[PDB]
Amino acid sequence: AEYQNIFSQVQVRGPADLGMTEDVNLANRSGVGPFSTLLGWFGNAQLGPIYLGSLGVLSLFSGLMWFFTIGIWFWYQAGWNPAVFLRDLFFFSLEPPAPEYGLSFAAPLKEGGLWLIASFFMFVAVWSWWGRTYLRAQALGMGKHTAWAFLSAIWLWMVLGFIRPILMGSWSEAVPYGIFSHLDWTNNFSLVHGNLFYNPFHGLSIAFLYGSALLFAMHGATILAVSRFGGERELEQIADRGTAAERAALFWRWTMGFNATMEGIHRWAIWMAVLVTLTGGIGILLSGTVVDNWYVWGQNHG
Amino acid sequence: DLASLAIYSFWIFLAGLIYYLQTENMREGYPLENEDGTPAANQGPFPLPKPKTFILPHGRGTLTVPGPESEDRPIALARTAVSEGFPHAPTGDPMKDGVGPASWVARRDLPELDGHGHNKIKPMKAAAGFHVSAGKNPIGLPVRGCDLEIAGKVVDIWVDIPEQMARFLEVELKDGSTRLLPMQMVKVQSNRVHVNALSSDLFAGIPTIKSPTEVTLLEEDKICGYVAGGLMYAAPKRKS
Amino acid sequence: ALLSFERKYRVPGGTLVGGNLFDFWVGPFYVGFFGVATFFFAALGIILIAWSAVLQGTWNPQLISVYPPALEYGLGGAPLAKGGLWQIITICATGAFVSWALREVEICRKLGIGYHIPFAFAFAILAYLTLVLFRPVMMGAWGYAFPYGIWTHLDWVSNTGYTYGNFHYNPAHMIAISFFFTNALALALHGALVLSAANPEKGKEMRTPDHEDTFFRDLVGYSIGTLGIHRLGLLLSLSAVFFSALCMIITGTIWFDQWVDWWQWWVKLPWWANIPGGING
Ligand code: 2GO
Ligand code: 2GO
Ligand code: 2GO
Ligand code: 2GO
Ligand code: 2GO
Ligand SMILES: COC(C)(C)C/C=C/C(C)=C/C=C/C(C)=C/C=C/C(C)=C/C=C\C=C(C)\C=C\C=C(/C)CC/C=C(\C)CCC=C(C)C
Ligand SMILES: CCCCCCCCCCCC[N+](C)(C)[O-]
Ligand SMILES: CCCCCCCCCCCC[N+](C)(C)[O-]
Ligand SMILES: CCCCCCCCCCCC[N+](C)(C)[O-]
Ligand SMILES: [Fe+3]
Repeated sequence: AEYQNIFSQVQVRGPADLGMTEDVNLANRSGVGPFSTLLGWFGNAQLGPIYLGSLGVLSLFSGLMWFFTIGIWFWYQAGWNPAVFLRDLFFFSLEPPAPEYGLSFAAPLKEGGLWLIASFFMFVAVWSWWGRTYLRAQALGMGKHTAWAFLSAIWLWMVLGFIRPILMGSWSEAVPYGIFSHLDWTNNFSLVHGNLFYNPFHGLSIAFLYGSALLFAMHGATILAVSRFGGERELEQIADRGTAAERAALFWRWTMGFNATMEGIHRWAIWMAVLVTLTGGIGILLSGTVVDNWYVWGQNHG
Repeated sequence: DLASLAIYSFWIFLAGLIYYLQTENMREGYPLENEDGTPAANQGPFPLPKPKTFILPHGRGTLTVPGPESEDRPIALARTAVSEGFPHAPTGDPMKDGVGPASWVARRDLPELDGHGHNKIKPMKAAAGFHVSAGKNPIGLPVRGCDLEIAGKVVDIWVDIPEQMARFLEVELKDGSTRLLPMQMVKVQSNRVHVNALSSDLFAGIPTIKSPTEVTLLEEDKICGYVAGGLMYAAPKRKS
Repeated sequence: ALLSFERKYRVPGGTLVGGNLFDFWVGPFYVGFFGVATFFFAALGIILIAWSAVLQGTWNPQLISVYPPALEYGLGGAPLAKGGLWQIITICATGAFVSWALREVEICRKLGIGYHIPFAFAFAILAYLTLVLFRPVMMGAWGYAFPYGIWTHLDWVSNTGYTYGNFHYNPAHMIAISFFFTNALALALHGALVLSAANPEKGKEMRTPDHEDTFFRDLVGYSIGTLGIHRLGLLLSLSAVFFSALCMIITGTIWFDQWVDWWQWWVKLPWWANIPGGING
């Protein structure tokens, strides 16, 4: 039948795009990477350049440091055997110190000190990386939205590994590094709190998560439907509305009786998404600190 | 409770968020109108927001919304009923008139500029050093309409420079003038480019660009408008 | 009432069924054949749910709940008050959804746009039908479906889950969840990016797609592009749901034991099954 625009029919390459300059220190930008023809059926072909700079280097270092601390401990758990390592890969786990130690850095390396180390490396890697999302926008003249939205993710993560453990008086309240074991932590957490289905922030978090999938499907499908009038050119459509912006609005108005603007839909979006981790952060933070059991809490509607 | 307080507060916040969100998306299209263009009576519970001003780069000026709304163009439609809410029949040829699925907005009559202030879309021939990098190269393929007649031949690809992607096929007509066809409305095949929306005899009807090495926001809308409308209005000559 | 640019688009045409019979609006809502169909199904549906709420003996909305026929009824019918209402309501729901998608198609046609939306919606619809048609039929009973109630459906989820142990270990569930999380991360990024470009630092001019591409490459060394990101969101979202339905179509049919256990195919591979050391030896 028709052509649907999920993949391109023809790619065109020109000279490597080195991006807008603005107030960026081009000393710190790399040069271009390869060009993936494979990627280009779907999105851009061009890899790179990437801006490094010292905050980057810090994050990137600290991130590998985190990662390696865990891998070393996994290798060790595999008794240095390669085949065991791959076989048991999803079973290995870097657990936090025992309740014994409360919030102290007293625990032995083999019994949770190592968890605290890998955790330190992670705390550094993430926050610097956050400062990076702010700075890269500043240097470009852009809004801080991205760093704000990222903060929403940082929130839940902070709550899980840092704020909530501290408030509970022990590092053992925290999540372990390990594929299967972190799922177990998650399941257990629910059980020990009376089922998170009874936590209303979890219920909200779910709504937004499902909602994010619904929204981005709609938005995504809408832009593609109006790509035949150049809909994907969102900023120019914002500054000078075309039939694309209009046919979009109108499909939704006729369907569900109200609609968005080419800028406003993005406000819906940034919120729908940040609200996932936001509600979720609160929900978890409240658990065990204020509410010991969500079924019970729910019996008193509060 | 603390948890009760937190949940109560959230719901209140949420209500305010929805308000702010709904009103933000009323920067265009509002106030509501009657079919006659006068302000409709009931606007609903949401007010208009205080306006905002976007500064366009490259001295192109500002946009301030919400602002006074109008089509700045004739609309070849007439009512088909005595009460609100029925279709409006095209007074003329809906394709030429740019109504219905053939509708175009009176956007600015300049072209979108990349970040450097250069034209964002160029014929590939004038774009250096851009070339086809993957998939069948349409250049030189005959162009076939939904009536299965050849309507012309592809004589360049117009491309988006900052985004490096195909946006139009420039097509030569029997009379040796050209037209832009939206990339998204053609099917490049091994031995031809196929266009379902238009029958061969409506190709000449495609709006034409005033300068042959740029295209303006306005001409883009007329062109994409015109071709999309083909779907509904070339239903007579299609077939297959 | 019409939006300021709306009239030019409100032309005759595009309907799938019944020509110009229902080709009209009602306020902002388009009708068409499938507008009527939708209304009918949803109305019947709501009436029936309210009937069920009378038989159950409550008007509270957090307590209303419509349960499928019990497991003994199989795939046959069941007395209205003992499952048959749910059965009819389900037929109505599907009626409403498919009609809503088809009405969406008719809109597309009047508007000369792509069909992506009702194509995407179709994925939700199929998740629904998995839960209440394809799985229950393949398992032999309507009773295996979820109940129509706000809090009781959460029990069905929770009970169904723990039947297979900690459901985390279902691998399709894993892939599904990854897509959900990723999709949400991409929603946040896209939303924030566009808005960061349209709403630059006080005084500055609107940035450009070039700034957007720059920002990403600057941050992560790649940018998918403004066509790409819309292709992505749609694909993340549809894929999440695809794998959702896939994860429950297989649970209770091609796998019915503890999901955790399924993983032992890997551990018990010949080339390492017996090597001692680590978590499994
Ligand atoms: C609305 C909240 C939403 C939720 C859904 C969300 C969830 C998640 C999850 C999850 C669902 O669990 C994950 C896992 C997740 C992760 C991220 N989010 Zn996230 N996230 C969200 C929203 C956001 C937002 C706005 C942003 C992130 C941003 C980020 C960023 C944070 C980047 C960071 O912290 O990095 C520091 C450490 C690094 C980079 C080292 C990691 C080690 C790695 C395994 C090594 C392998 C590859 C090396 C880099 C190669 C080195 C080669 C060498 C030889 C040179 C990542 C992609 C961050 C970003 O950079 O995005 C590209 C950002 O701006 N996220 N995010
Ligand atoms: C998808 C996996 C599974 C299935 C069984 C399931 C299905 C459904 C359906 C369906 C297949 O038809 C519906 C309609 C549904 C609805 C809900 N579920 Zn639901 N639900 C599931 C699982 C869950 C889980 C874990 C959770 C919800 C929670 C919720 C919540 C929040 C869901 C949500 O936000 O989803 C994204 C959609 C958005 C944001 C659009 C708004 C939809 C609107 C709020 C739903 C209307 C609900 C009416 C009361 C339904 C009856 C109307 C009828 C009488 C005409 C509502 C009550 C939500 C909650 O807080 O529950 C009380 C929550 O935590 N759901 N849910
Ligand atoms: C037995 C499980 C039990 C049941 C009751 C349950 C069910 C469900 C269902 C269902 C039954 O169908 C659903 C749909 C559901 C959903 C949720 N539950 Zn849920 N849920 C349960 C239990 C839990 C638990 C403990 C938690 C959630 C939480 C949540 C929340 C989780 C929100 C979320 O998106 O979390 C992911 C994002 C995170 C964790 C942020 C991390 C970002 C960080 C800053 C980046 C770190 C990056 C590294 C450096 C790695 C670099 C990688 C490299 C590539 C560079 C979602 C909505 C989440 C939460 O917020 O809850 C309020 C959480 O902590 N859930 N949940
Ligand atoms: C496929 C990816 C994604 C997923 C995540 C998705 C999820 C969900 C959930 C969820 C996560 O639980 C919900 C609740 C949901 C709901 C919607 N989606 Zn949805 N949805 C998605 C994608 C899409 C797409 C592209 C579209 C919708 C569209 C729609 C629309 C569909 C409106 C519609 O179909 O109207 C016809 C029927 C009506 C109005 C009433 C039906 C009455 C019925 C007979 C009685 C109720 C029967 C139920 C089974 C009761 C269950 C109650 C209990 C679980 C609480 C709504 C907002 C629809 C739309 O209009 O969007 C605003 C649309 O075009 N959705 N959607
Ligand atoms: C104790 C429960 C256990 C735990 C371990 C668990 C955990 C988790 C977590 C976590 C953080 O621990 C997450 C994130 C998670 C997520 C998932 N699990 Zn999950 N999971 C568990 C168990 C289950 C069970 C039984 C199920 C899921 C299912 C799922 C699914 C849930 C999302 C989903 O499947 O969505 C499909 C959407 C549907 C069916 C909505 C259909 C909408 C319909 C077509 C239109 C409706 C229109 C309305 C009626 C309109 C009303 C009027 C309007 C005007 C408002 C995802 C993959 C879900 C599924 O895969 O659906 C096919 C499912 O059935 N899960 N799950
Ligand atoms: C191939 O092998 C090599 C050696 C090359 C490397 C391989 C490495 C491997 C196998 C790595 C595997 C890593 C895995 C499986 C990681 C799993 C990670 C998961 C699932 C993490 C999930 C959640 C983590 C959370 C929520 C952590 C939150 C942490 C914080 C919020 C930081 C808090 C900081 C603390 C407690 C330290 C405070 C200390 C000071 C000094 C301030
Ligand atoms: C961007 C905002 C979109 C609003 C979506 C709100 C959905 C309502 C979900 C109800 C939550 C149920 N519960 C038990 C937590 O109260
Ligand atoms: C199958 C469930 C039927 C749900 C009943 C009608 C939906 C209205 C939404 C619930 C509103 C709850 N509230 C605010 C009254 O408490
Ligand atoms: C940013 C793109 C990331 C894509 C990853 C999505 C999570 C799914 C991971 C499992 C991959 C399995 N699959 C579907 C490709 O076959
Ligand atoms: Fe967008």
